[PDB]
Amino acid sequence: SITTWEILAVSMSDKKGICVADPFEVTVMQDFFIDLRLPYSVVRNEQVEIRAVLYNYRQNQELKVRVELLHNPAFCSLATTKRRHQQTVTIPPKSSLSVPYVIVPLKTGLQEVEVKAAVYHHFISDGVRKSLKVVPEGIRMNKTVAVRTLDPERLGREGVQKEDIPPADLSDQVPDTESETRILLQGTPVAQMTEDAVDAERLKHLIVTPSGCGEQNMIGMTPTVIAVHYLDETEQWEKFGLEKRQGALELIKKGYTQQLAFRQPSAFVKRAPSTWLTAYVVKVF
Amino acid sequence: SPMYSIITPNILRLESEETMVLEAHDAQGDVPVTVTVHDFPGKKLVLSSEKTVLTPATNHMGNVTFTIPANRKGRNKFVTVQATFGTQVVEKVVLVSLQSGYLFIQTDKTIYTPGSTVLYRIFTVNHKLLPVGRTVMVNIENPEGIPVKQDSLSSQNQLGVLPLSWDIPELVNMGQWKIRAYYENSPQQVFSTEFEVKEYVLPSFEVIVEPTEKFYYIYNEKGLEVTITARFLYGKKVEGTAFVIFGIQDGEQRISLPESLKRIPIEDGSGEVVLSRKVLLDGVQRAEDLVGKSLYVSATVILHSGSDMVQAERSGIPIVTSPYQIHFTKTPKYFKPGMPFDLMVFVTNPDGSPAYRVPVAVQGEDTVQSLTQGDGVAKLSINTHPSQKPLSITVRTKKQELSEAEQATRTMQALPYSTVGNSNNYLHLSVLRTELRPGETLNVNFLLRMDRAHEAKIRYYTYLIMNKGRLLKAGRQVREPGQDLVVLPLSITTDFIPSFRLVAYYTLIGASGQREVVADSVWVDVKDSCVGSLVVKSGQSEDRQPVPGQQMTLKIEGDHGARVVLVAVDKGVFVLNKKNKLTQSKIWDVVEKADIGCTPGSGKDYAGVFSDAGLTFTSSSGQQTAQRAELQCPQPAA
Amino acid sequence: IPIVTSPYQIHFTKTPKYFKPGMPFDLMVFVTNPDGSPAYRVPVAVQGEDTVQSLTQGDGVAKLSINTHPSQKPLSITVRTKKQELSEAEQATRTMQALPYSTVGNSNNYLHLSVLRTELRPGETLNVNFLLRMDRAHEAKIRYYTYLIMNKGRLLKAGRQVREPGQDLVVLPLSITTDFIPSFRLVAYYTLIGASGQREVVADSVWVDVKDSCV
Amino acid sequence: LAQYQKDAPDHQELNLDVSLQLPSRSSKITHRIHWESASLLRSEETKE
Ligand SMILES: *[C@@H]1O[C@H](CO)[C@@H](O[C@@H]2O[C@H](CO)[C@@H](O[C@@H]3O[C@H](CO[C@@H]4O[C@H](CO[C@@H]5O[C@H](CO)[C@@H](O)[C@H](O)[C@@H]5O)[C@@H](O)[C@H](O)[C@@H]4O)[C@@H](O)[C@H](O)[C@@H]3O)[C@H](O)[C@H]2NC(C)=O)[C@H](O)[C@H]1NC(C)=O
Ligand SMILES: *[C@@H]1O[C@H](CO)[C@@H](O[C@@H]2O[C@H](CO)[C@@H](O[C@@H]3O[C@H](CO[C@@H]4O[C@H](CO)[C@@H](O)[C@H](O)[C@@H]4O)[C@@H](O)[C@H](O)[C@@H]3O)[C@H](O)[C@H]2NC(C)=O)[C@H](O)[C@H]1NC(C)=O
Ligand SMILES: *[C@H]1O[C@H](CO)[C@@H](O[C@@H]2O[C@H](CO)[C@@H](O[C@@H]3O[C@H](CO[C@@H]4O[C@H](CO)[C@@H](O)[C@H](O)[C@@H]4O)[C@@H](O)[C@H](O)[C@@H]3O)[C@H](O)[C@H]2NC(C)=O)[C@H](O)[C@H]1NC(C)=O
Repeated sequence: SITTWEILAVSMSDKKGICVADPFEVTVMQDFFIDLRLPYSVVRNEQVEIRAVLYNYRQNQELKVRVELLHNPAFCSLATTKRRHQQTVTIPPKSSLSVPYVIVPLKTGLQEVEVKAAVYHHFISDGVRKSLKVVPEGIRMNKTVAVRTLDPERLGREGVQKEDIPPADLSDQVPDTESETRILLQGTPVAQMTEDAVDAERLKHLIVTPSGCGEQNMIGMTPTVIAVHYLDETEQWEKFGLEKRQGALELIKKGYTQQLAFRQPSAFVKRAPSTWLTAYVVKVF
Repeated sequence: SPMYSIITPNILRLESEETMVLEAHDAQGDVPVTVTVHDFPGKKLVLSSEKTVLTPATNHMGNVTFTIPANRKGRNKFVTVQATFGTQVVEKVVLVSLQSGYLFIQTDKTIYTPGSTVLYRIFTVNHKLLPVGRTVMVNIENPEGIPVKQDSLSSQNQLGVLPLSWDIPELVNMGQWKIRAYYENSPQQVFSTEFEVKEYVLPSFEVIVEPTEKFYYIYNEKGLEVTITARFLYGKKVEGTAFVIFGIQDGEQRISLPESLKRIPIEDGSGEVVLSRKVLLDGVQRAEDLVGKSLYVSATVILHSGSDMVQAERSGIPIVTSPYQIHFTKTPKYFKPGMPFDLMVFVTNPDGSPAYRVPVAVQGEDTVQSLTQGDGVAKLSINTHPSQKPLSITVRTKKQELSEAEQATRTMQALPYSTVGNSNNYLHLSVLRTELRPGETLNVNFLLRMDRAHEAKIRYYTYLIMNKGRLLKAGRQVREPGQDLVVLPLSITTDFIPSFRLVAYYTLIGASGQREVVADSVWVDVKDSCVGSLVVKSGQSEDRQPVPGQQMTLKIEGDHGARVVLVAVDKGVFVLNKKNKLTQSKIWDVVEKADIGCTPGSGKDYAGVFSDAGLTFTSSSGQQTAQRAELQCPQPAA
Repeated sequence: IPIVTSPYQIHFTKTPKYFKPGMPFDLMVFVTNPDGSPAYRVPVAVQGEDTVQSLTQGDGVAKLSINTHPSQKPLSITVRTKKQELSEAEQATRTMQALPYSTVGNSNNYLHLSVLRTELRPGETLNVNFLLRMDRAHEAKIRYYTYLIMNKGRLLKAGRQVREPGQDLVVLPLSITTDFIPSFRLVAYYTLIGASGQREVVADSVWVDVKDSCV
Repeated sequence: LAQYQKDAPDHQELNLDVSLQLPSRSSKITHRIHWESASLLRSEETKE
């Protein structure tokens, strides 16, 4: 390729990390050459014209050029197996010259066009052997096979929804062409439904410091315990104050310790054991 | 009164080493310190290790490097740091990020034809840009956002480089394709790079459209002058004819100007086209209205041989009343009452690129002036009064050759530093702002501000370094009684790149047996370049241009032990598409966006200075910072 | 071609021979090759402070700064080149002696002018720092500084720098033109009444080098 | 109210087990669309 390349470098060091180097350009040129320009794709049997530009970048030396289009059974031009289609044009110094070439693709597939040219007196030359895709006569399209909903729980009752899928008829598909079928599975999830909890922003009093006797200590520990349990399952500690939770855990643990000072061998230790109080202790604990 | 403080990054990260600065003020002898981290809420013990002792030989400063494992919605998750200094325990809750690192996708070409193969590499690195071995999930979506291929390779022992390839079928939709990759440990964070698919053919020459000015003055009689430069890929000049047109853009909508269509010849590989102001105004139906909109040029060169054809386009030409723009995005929004406030004026051209050599000043003080450096930042400094009233500053460009009407102005508002209990104790950090380069040394100035009644109590400053979202370094700056200004010889290495912050604070007892903390932060920009170095030049230290098929030596100057991946592409390809490439500048742009700091420096109070710099302060006395529970920085509220 | 034992030489010819007691003293290390031409990129430091460092610029001058005590005793400084690849034996050293600024009647009133020394270029602006040093008993008397500019042996300019009570550091936005070339000096002084109804004058001068190019 | 949050559903149950039997019938095909991933668009291509 007669052009300017751009080299990109990337270093990956475990000491200096990643680093993208500045692009380095390399110009590759020649005093004389051919720029055979072929279209991306050419329709079979269709006669088209291809350009062949011959560049001459000599200081002050117009070149007597002899350009020839090599024969190829895949194409139909003036050049045959026993006949050479060669012109003899002249190119001014520091300029270019286009050379027309009529051809007709005969067989599909990646074919090959080749042109060569040499100058008289000067011992220079350059041939170009590029390849162009030869596509038949057709047009892109994406016919929709089918679009149905898949839900065994709803459609088809039973529990194992089945679905018959007809193939693509494509009655108008150009012979000798490929075609792919794509299956797409997509989940259509529908969330929602969760009645909000307490604002909490205006609920900063449940953090009561447990104190008192046996039952008085529980009444003060009740709000704090259930408060943390509620804020944990609602993750509302952000709007309430994260650095406030630590002050709550201490009050809960403090209430637990104070309640141990009233654990009979089984309110006041001097008093007979209560059935309800003991049962409630289990609930909170 | 032994004061045990602790400082950690404002936002912690998973599978990465985050530093943690331990301390102990007015402490005697040694002190066993035990750092522990638990999940929130409850207790699961993500990390119990990492314990150290604060020795009086180190001014009682600790250093514990920890790492938070994985062991995996919409609501952020937090962790509870717990530092126990012997018996006294101090804990603080910090936000956690699911981002494990960055991913960079590189494709050989920018545009591909149906039938060819796409060669793409995935670079896997951490927050420190250092290579890492992880599991990566790579997908490829079509123009209509539909995945077609998905891989699951690992950069394990691959040196953070994942070479891949995919063949594009002949039967496929053309347009914009996308390659999306993400770490297996963070599905929410996805990186993507686009490559266009189109039936094309590499041209033989490029076309450049450069307007004389990188903008357009509404009151410019001459009009928008545009130059059409066309040259072959091999450098040689191009002879042909070009078709140039104009138009106005509005957000996403474009309005072509049929009466601006020109057909100028292209001699010597150059062309000249002009868009008269007459036609421009006639394009609409209030010149001051077009202000803000943009103009786009669309050229189309055709050789005199009619063999090849190229279409170029320049878009984004701003229509403004002023050749400049001023931004206070690099200037702290908080000043110290009665102390020199530094203004980092950021002058830039209408396009976005920094403006070099453009004098600026303040509303008053006609005498005060300052030119803009190569980075686009000017150095200004003003004296403030001991007033607790907000300071309003208006900076005005003073570039000659123009008029007071063509100048661009901008106004900001700085707020006084709220001191603890109105004790009027401040701390200012003035930095000699010049283009810092890895290897030089920086003179960090520490200016104290407090009555002599307690000035003898201050004997040291605690400074910390922020870099890429991690604590680079932290030390102490000695101070003797009677010194208001002390310099800190801070050597700049290759780590400070790109930008590094510097927070400094001191703590003492005064006023009325009340603990007080005063801090000040500053953000400095270092020259943006590769952490190391990588150069690629011609091996042949002589000769001219090669010939197709000829060999050539290719010298590569990089760091030792480093692996280098190469790729060569015909420039003709970039003529069709030059977007979505990979540049070192684009890398730093991403790293900077992932910064946890959201303020050029300073803050409303001591708890604000740390938070606005990406840090969290917590002491045994009670002085802590503002709770942060939001990933992204403050929503840019203009 | 010089035959010497150290590839470098140190000169304190660009460093003031007088320091302000208890104030940051600036050291302009002038490293040069054995021949005489300035040496580029050669780290230097002081006897102590192993951590302190500074590289040499293109002019052959390094930027050093040290903190002194309120002692009226002479300050001895030894600067040592710290260029790697060599040894402590191949390094060149030099020692100088700075004397404290004698204040009128021993009133201990000083004035320091610290300049951000970088290669000054006609068009830029210089931040002239004014650091005051005196008891608060008379600090409220100082309200302005009288600075003068020296250039090629003539007075280029002279003005006043305002100062409010309680300010130990004020900056002077001094714009550099094509006149300052090559080198320009800057003297600053203030006068007031104190101690015992006695007149006192305190001054401080500084010599800065501007880029050497055509006017 | 706290328990009401734990036993909360959010309306969902994407346990779909779709199978595909094309004439290529030489092996088998089975893709499962569970929650979390779910939306994940699984696709299959056949040149025939
Ligand atoms: C030491 O002595 C120096 C010489 O006297 C002083 O230098 C002058 O200082 C000023 C301020 O820095 C210089 O800068 C400016 O001058 C220009 C204008 O051009 C000038 O015209 C002046 C005025 O003549 C008349 O003024 C009256 C009153 O307004 C008008 O009615 C009349 O129409 C006309 O304007 C001259 O006096 C003048 O100097 C220039 O010829 C002005 O635009 C700026 O605002 C500013 O004044 C000025 O050029 C200096 N003079 C020179 C260089 O010749 C210096 O102030 C003083 N200080 C020291 C120590 O340097
Ligand atoms: C399945 O079949 C459909 C139908 O052929 C294919 O859709 C076509 O595909 C291409 C690529 O997605 C679409 O190109 C886009 O065109 C849009 C819109 O058209 C525009 O219309 C407005 C208003 O009239 C104007 O801007 C123009 O007239 C323009 O034509 C354009 O905005 C985009 O730039 C883009 O190129 C095309 O729209 C679309 N044709 C339709 C829907 O009729 C589809 O590709 C194919 N593939 C599959 C499997 O879906
Ligand atoms: C918080 O702690 C960290 C970690 O300790 C400190 O950061 C700096 O870490 C480097 C580690 O490379 C230390 O310097 C290194 O020294 C090693 C040689 O190993 C050590 O040698 C010394 C001297 O005998 C011993 O004390 C050690 O036990 C060990 O043998 C060398 O190979 C490296 O190249 C490097 O020079 C350095 O000690 C330390 N810097 C200091 C002192 O501040 C640092 O204390 C602090 N860091 C932060 C983030 O604030």
